[PDB]
Amino acid sequence: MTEYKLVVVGADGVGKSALTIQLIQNHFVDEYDPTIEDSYRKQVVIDGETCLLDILDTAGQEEYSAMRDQYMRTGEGFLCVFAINNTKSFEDIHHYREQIKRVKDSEDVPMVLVGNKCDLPSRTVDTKQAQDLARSYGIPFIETSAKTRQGVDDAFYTLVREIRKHK
Amino acid sequence: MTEYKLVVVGADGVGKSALTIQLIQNHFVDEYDPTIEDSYRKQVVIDGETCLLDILDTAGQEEYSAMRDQYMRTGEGFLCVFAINNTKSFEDIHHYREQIKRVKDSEDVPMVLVGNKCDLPSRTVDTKQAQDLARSYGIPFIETSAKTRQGVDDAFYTLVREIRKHK
Ligand SMILES: Nc1nc2c(ncn2[C@@H]2O[C@H](COP(=O)(O)OP(=O)(O)CP(=O)(O)O)[C@@H](O)[C@H]2O)c(=O)[nH]1
Ligand SMILES: Nc1nc2c(ncn2[C@@H]2O[C@H](COP(=O)(O)OP(=O)(O)CP(=O)(O)O)[C@@H](O)[C@H]2O)c(=O)[nH]1
Ligand SMILES: CC1(C)C[C@@]2(C)c3ccccc3N[C@@]2(C)N1
Ligand SMILES: [Mg+2]
Ligand SMILES: [Mg+2]
Repeated sequence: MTEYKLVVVGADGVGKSALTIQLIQNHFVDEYDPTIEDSYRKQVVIDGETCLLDILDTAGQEEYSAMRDQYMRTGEGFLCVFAINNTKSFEDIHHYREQIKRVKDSEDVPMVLVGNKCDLPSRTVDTKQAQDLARSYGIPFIETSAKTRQGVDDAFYTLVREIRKHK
Repeated sequence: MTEYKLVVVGADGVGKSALTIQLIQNHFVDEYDPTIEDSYRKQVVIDGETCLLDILDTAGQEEYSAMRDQYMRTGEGFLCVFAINNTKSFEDIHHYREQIKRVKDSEDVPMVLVGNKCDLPSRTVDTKQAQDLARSYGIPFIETSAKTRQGVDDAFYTLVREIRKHK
């Protein structure tokens, strides 16, 4: 059985946990409980292949930034999440991308840029600006909502497809 | 900060995941999604001490029984869960306890016997029979409900106290 080690990264509050819990439990969490480090294992069928996804839900809190080194060395693909109503979270993306690139010593790391909270009317980040950043990295860009489940399966499945390309 | 490595074990369907999700997220999961292996890292205050709980939510499915050796070596304390309306899950307790004892090469492993689903009227295991088994092992016994939260904090906090009391 093909195993894929996925790591969900991004600023504190973008919805990493809500995206992961929506994917795993089909449940939206309204509460904000800052994560230290949670992991999940889930069997899924992607393009007719039975995949085992090992998902790491990481801390966005900068106090836990020392923990990044290990998971960036072991992770195969990275879901880089910002929130479309939080300008700073979009600005933080490039810091995550640069750290992943430095740890892996590569510009070809499987990654997907995710613009979460697309259900919210309070947009502050233009879809075009996010599409342009993903193009500069050569990676896919998908808008999601952990609340409605819009784009959630697509974001994770696209990341698995990126890891398969790389291998 | 004192870290406690807790492992939730028991037969397929007893409510290991619902207990863990209730403890951490304060809500009840009605769905039945069989676990492979999930982990959670949560900060809690127990008896005025800031504890880091590393909780392993394991597979009850006998197909994943080979995975036990690793988590039984790493785990410091074990929540041994049966469901009060499932006699087979109560009989399976002895097998989990024997396996933990053999892996750790000790008779004094921190453990708590948990009789879950105490909200259900369909009881098949008498409280006295479970109390007698827990006495024979020299471990605490608590009845819980992942639905109502009855005994949930007490089961996990008692296990932390067992790891701490064994120290
Ligand atoms: N409306 C809406 N709210 C969302 C969405 N995703 C997450 N949220 C909300 O944003 C808040 C933060 O979500 P959370 O999943 O904890 O974010 P996180 O990035 O994991 C936080 P940390 O880095 O500390 O672990 C929560 O209140 C949650 O309900 C979304 O797609 N839509
Ligand atoms: N009434 C009631 N139902 C419960 C309780 N705990 C779990 N359940 C129900 O039992 C079923 C199984 O719960 P779950 O937490 O998945 O059990 P599990 O032991 O983790 C299953 P696995 O070993 O395959 O991972 C679910 O339908 C869940 O809602 C409880 O305390 N009371
Ligand atoms: C591979 C490993 C043993 C280590 C871990 C922390 C991790 C790292 C990257 C991606 C997923 C994932 N999950 C964990 C729990 N499993
Ligand atoms: Mg989180
Ligand atoms: Mg489970």
